[PDB]
Amino acid sequence: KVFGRCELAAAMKRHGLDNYRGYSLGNWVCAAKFESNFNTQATNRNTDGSTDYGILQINSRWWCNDGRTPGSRNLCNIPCSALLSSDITASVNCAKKIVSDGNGMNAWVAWRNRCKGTDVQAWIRGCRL
Repeated sequence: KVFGRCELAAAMKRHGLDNYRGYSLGNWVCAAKFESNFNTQATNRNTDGSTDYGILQINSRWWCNDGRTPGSRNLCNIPCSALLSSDITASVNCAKKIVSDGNGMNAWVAWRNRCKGTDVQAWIRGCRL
């Protein structure tokens, strides 16, 4: 499923992402845009044998189990396929753990390169939250 910008913003605010760990909703919507382009089925293969899954591109080496990544940890304790669903619940719950793992939102490379230090409130413009 491909979310609309405000549609995703509403879903995220309901799951408690707004200002979570001091990161405004705009940061989360911006991260999702550049990580997966709002597509819940997005999967990207990394050259190290791991794969990023879903709307927030969560990694299979440390966060979810996909059964084919050497040295997997599965810290979110869920199969990576569950991060490819239409409802973002699983992805959000796992993202909450990742963000408080000592690196803030720097964990998401696309956020760091395209969202960090910018006017992120622009990502929630026109949305009725």
